[PDB]
Amino acid sequence: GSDGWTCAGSDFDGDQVRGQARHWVDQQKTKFSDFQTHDGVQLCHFELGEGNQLTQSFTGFRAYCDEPGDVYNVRYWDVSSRTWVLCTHYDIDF
Repeated sequence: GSDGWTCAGSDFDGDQVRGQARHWVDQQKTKFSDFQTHDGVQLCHFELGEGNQLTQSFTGFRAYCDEPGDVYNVRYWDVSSRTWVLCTHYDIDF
């Protein structure tokens, strides 16, 4: 199995996103977001780098975690709409 997110034209590998998340949670340096899960839990985000790259700077992509640290969703910044748009999670089973 493999998984990931598709953000309009950009692909992110699930394990790579989760690796970044593990780091920022461990660091206690996720950031308060304006978004919540479907269950009402407040999400914190980090700036999502390409590959395994770790960054605190805007990339146009954010991943969102709950307090236990799990990645819930990924968004991309849409310049035309001036909003953070949900990316689509995909799961591939072989």
